[PDB]
Amino acid sequence: MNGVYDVGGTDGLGPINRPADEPVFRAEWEKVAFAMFPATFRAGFMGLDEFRFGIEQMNPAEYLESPYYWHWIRTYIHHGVRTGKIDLEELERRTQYYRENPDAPLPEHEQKPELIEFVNQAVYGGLPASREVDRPPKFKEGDVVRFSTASPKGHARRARYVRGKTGTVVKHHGAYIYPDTAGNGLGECPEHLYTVRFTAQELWGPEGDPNSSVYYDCWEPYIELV
Amino acid sequence: TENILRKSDEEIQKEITARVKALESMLIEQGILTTSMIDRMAEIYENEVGPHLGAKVVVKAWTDPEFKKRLLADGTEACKELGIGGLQGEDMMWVENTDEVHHVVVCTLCSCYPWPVLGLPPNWFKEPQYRSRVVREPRQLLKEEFGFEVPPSKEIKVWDSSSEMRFVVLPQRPAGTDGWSEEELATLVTRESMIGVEPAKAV
Ligand SMILES: [Co+2]
Repeated sequence: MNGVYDVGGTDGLGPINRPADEPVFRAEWEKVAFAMFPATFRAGFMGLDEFRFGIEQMNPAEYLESPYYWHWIRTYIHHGVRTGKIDLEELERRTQYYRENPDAPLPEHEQKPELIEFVNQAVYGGLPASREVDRPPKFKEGDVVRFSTASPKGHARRARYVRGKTGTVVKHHGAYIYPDTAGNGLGECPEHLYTVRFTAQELWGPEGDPNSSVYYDCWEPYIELV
Repeated sequence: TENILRKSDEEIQKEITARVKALESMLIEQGILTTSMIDRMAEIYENEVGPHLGAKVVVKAWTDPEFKKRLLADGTEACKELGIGGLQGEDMMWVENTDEVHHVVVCTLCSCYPWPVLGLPPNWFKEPQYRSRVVREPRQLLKEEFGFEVPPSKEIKVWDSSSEMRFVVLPQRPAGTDGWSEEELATLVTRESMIGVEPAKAV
């Protein structure tokens, strides 16, 4: 989608706010938001691509100025409602309850060894997105290609700044989960992946740095031979 | 930046806290989230996984030409030699800074970062200001924000993590460090030097 979140190249966002140092988690709610990532993933709320799409559908103004982990909360609710796992009315009632009683206890619950096992396995083993496909790569290093001008309304990894631009294939990485299908609940449908080099002049015209280039990853359908 | 429509940070934090506790209560009742699961994830990224891991890889590359070759050839496999890898670093591609080229990484679409070697990204990396500007005015950004001046004649390559491939910068070894131990060299490797926004520590 042509969401505001696709900020590459956007002007006027202001100076970088960068403290000399900062904690990993600025508040307890952030730790909770963070831990909900593997929790909702395991529960089938969404996959990685869908997770991103939920954030992309946020109110732009809220997205641009809200604490980072709030974006994660928004995607959990989005998919919770989508899958019918979260009742919005109950969530709203509980929110007001915790507004009025911030120190009220969390629900009684049993600890689960399997959830700790999942965490350790995911963290140290990872969740690899690489896949094997029957088709060979259509492109190779050195090929001059043009990025698609398609503008899907659903999830995709097609930054507006590279669309219709010409670049050179730098490396073929093998096949991976395809965002255009995965992020829209249409499955993995793996596609070959390539890093493509675009000159600053190609991307920004005369205003681009005369000695700079941007490397961007493109799934096979995103590019065509030039 | 000022926004006359925005509530105070205190009010924003109060609202978010209530909303998160409410959602948490529901996920807990569903049996998919527990207090120990929350504490475990936090402990891992607060004390176990961090930039000290990436530093170990950098110093090994600096002191072992063969390992450096393997690192640039296949980042994931090379890092596995040091027991480093995992979540959000399943596919890593390391890029080498030289006298002719300077690399800098970004996730313009969100916040993609190599967790296994750098831990969770600092807030500025995840924010719109850095993400929007680095692919368009990398030279000016490095100078103005990080006080890092890259000569006009030196090429700046910006790597945008649009896929699951995670880009990590192998900074140049600072001068005056001949024969230093890996432990001593590690003191010069920063999270910033592996993102590309700053060079490794001088002296
Ligand atoms: Co990202």
